[PDB]
Amino acid sequence: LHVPMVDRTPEDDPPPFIVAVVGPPGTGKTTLIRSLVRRMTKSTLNDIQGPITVVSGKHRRLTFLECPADDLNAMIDIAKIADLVLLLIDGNFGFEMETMEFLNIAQHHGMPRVLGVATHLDLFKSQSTLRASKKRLKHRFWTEVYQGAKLFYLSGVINGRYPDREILNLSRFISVMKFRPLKWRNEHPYMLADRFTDLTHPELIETQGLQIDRKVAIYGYLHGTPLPSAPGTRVHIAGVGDFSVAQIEKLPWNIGKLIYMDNISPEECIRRWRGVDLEKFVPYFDTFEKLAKKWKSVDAIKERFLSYVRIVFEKVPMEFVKNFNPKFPIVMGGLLPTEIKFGIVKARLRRHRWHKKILKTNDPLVLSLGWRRFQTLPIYTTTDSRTRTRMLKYTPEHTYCNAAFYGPLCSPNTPFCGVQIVANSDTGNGFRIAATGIVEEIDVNIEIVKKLKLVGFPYKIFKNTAFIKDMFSSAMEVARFEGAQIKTVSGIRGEIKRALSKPEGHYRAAFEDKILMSDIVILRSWYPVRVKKF
Amino acid sequence: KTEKPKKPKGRAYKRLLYTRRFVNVTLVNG
Amino acid sequence: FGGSSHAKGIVLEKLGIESKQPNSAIRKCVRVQLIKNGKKVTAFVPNDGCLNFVDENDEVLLAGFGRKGKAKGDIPGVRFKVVKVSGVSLLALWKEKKEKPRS
Amino acid sequence: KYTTFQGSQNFRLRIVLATLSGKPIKIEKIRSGDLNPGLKDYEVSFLRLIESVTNGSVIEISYTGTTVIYRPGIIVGGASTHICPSSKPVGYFVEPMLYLAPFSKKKFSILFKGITASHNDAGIEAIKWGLMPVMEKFGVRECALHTLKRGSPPLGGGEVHLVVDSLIAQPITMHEIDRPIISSITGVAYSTRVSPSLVNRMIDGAKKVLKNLQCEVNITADVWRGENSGKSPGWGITLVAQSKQKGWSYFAEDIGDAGSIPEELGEKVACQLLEEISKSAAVGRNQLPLAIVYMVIGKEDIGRLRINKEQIDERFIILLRDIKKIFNTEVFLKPVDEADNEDMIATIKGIGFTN
RNA sequence: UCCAAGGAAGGGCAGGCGCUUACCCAAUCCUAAUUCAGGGAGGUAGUGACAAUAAAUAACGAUACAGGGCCCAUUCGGGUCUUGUAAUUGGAAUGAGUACAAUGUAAAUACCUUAACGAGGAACAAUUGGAGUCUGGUCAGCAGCCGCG
Repeated sequence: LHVPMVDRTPEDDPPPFIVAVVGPPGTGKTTLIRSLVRRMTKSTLNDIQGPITVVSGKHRRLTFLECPADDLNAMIDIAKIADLVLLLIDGNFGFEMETMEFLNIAQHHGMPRVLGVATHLDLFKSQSTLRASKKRLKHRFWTEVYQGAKLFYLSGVINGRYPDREILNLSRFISVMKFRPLKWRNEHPYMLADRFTDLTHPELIETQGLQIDRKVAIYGYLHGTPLPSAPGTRVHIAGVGDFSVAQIEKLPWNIGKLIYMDNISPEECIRRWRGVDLEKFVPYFDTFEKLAKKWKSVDAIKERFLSYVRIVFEKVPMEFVKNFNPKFPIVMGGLLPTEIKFGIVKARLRRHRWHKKILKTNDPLVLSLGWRRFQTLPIYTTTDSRTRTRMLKYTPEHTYCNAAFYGPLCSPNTPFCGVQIVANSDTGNGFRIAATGIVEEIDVNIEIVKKLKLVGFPYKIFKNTAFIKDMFSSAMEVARFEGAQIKTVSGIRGEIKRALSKPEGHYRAAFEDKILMSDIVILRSWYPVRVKKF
Repeated sequence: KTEKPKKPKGRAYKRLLYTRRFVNVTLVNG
Repeated sequence: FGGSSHAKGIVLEKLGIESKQPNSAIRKCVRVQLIKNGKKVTAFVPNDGCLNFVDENDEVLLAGFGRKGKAKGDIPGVRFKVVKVSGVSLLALWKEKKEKPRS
Repeated sequence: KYTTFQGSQNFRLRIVLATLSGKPIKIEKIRSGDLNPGLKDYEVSFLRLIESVTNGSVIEISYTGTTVIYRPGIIVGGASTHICPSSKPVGYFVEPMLYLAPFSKKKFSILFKGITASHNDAGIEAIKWGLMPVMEKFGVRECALHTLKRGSPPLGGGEVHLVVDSLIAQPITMHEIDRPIISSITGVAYSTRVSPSLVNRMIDGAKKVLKNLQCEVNITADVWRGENSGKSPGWGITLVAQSKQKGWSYFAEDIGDAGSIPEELGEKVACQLLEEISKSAAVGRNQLPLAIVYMVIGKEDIGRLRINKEQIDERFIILLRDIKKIFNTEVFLKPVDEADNEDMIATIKGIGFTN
């Protein structure tokens, strides 16, 4: 409530409205984009150099964003931060099982003001049956998904697209209807990059090598909480890693001064102002005689009773200089203590919708924790008696496990996103979803119960007087373990009486019932061996 | 969702009971 | 309720029950404070699981038991149930007909 | 390892400042000019008390003890029992974990053993009724100090149990601009191995002092004899003032050495209680470092605290310099508009979780 | 409201949400600088479970091994045995949907017609439910012997 409340007041016209046009790359999104800026700038601009600042009135500034479905990371990255998702559809999607999984991504990141727009339906259909198909796709989304949504139907009038009332209806819905707040995004200061400049500290032999990082000066406008609150703080760059800011800049007898001037002793602060160790809890007082004489009278206490930024970096290093490009949009993240630190963390999980595989402990996963994403080996476990007694190596339809693994440690227990990577030539989206839930709880230095089974088959049994034909082969092991308590698969207690000088599996052992020949004498509580670290 | 229902719908669902009742009531009235 | 048929509240904590059939497993209750009133009332979750699903601190919807108060079986003293957490209509999440939002 | 501190000054402070922040620090040059350089016995056992409740914490100390590298872990806690040395009472060791109590993953159920009082550290009633009602103003609803036995120096023989039940994620916002009105004054006069009349000797000394006031004077006599009294004879007194409107307290304490006059002790703790009222605005001067810790660690919000110029001393200034070396936090002060007195307002933004 | 600093200009007005409006003077009449053409007159298109209409999801044969088959009385028991398990298998069939041409023609669209395609169960993909003394899985807690959910 308060974390959404701090966002509404300082933000005005120079912080723009976040616009993310996200759809399939096969469609002509660019015509609708340049049509949208034909509504903004007078009638005459149809060139794309985005992202860039477009000044349109004092009401709202609007910066427009785009990303293809062929890029994998920004498919994650734009979803948690967008105030507006504009989905354009073709007339042949809806049970396309490989290129529509981003809907679940926007679900798990949280739904902003989102849009469905149908334009290639004009290019595909030419009969009266499209009116039923429009309503059917409306029964698919978003009206199935969220109540109060609108489906926009527009013309295929490719280059040469209208300036007329339809773009004023789209921009009517964009300009009038505003967003809904997000919990942990507003808990952090985050800045999208707008202008990207590079300074090299002019030419020297130290300005280039195998390892040389230069002075990257980056610029833009702020969103969320104000980022200048502490200099030299930590930061995350998505896809590259964690860093700290080199220098932060922003372009939109006084005792309180005497405290934090550290070149002055505190006796000089008191002495210039008026007129040692806190390990002693009892405060200072005067002498018993002076305080007694002064407090002969008690009169003296008788009333006591009844935004633009200019940001400096000495990063990135040399290898990402070769990774320069026209800017596919990168937002800046924010690192925090009790989240920057590492630890074993336990997460609660469930299975993806329209998902067709099992999820094993041994197949590493990409994990979206806030602004972070880590490939990590997902070790599973379950309880069956309000405590851990077993573990599982894969994820069936039967139950759904809880994950325990060494990752980064995060106390506030953020929501969870577990994505399995596919290549850019397998299905059609940058990732395929494995599991989702919340970070359950924080637990380091914990140990998993890994129990196993020892096989012993009974054949002719009495209660206290019994032999097994084959469960062991050594009398010394049984002699070491005669003090233990042996079990049976139906739950019959027992203990080893003695190996009785027979290293053959025959040995005297007691039970509290005669063991069934359909039952098996077993042993549990086995070795808990270590976590996979990665 | 369950793949259990295979049983008829409507008229064929109405068809099966009258065939059953013709077997049932004939031995019942005898 | 104030005589009403439904009300909207927020989970503050999640309790624990147990069962007898087919084994002993937790059957789940909670404590939900009314938004309009501030009264915190016990509520039951009729399903298997769904302790996984609901949460602490979520804004939920409440309904009756269809017996004019009057706790159903061996559940001592609960008069209400949850049908919609976050307005998502639990049964939709029960098969997989819906996916839970950001919070 | 990076944030460098000097000397043995504010030793319990610098450990807790690193622990709650999760930041690695360094403390060096500890008694380097002294004949016994480095850590003392209680400072070693202080970090033994740190290791008993935390997880993932790394402590590296030089061989002479003059240089300590502290790297903190998570706060877990639980149930345990610690032995305190003869150098410091248990009130030296209650004081740091009061900062650490609500932020624990499991509750603090800790039994202390040894001496329970001194001339320099805090007393039990100064903990029970001087510092515990102060944290109750911040939402710490359930806290309990169970004194099983009293421990008198040199021998001690006392047992006290800390029970903390309220666990919160941040304290609530302070709102304190008016100087509260004291309604009544109470106190606890206690003794070990000796007469109840010696308690009455402390009673008559303060009632010689505080009969002039128009508030109630009701001092509780706390006599102990048996195995529950420890091993040494001795006595002390803590006299607490009450603001029953909101729950504000002001207290004074000292213990009695052998052969001393207990009437002068009752006179002194009464007049020190009067003097502290004249020096305070909202909290006591020793209640003040309890509070200022709870200012920064709270949620991201602006609060207000009335303070006095008499609370402004060298202990206070170094208290503000320690937080900025950890949390980079600046305290912003505005004077009061009142002309009757010369107070000012302590305005501190809580950190929330901001890096 | 603008300002070159002189002056100039408009009347506090619709409309939307809170509880997307396109086309034609072919009709009727009116006007005409009138056999021409126009008509913020007029005519056509968009909009949908609070209701609600008609009815599609399979039809008919075939053979072969086969029967402890059903009903009622929770019962103690009695009555009635024309029954299914198999793509064994076979030809029908219609139209959901795909499409020239014509009609209509505000210029004009839909509507009413129809050459040419479209079934052997993955079909050309219907439920919300209700019960269940069925089938499976190591747990208060316990030994001397047998067992609990």
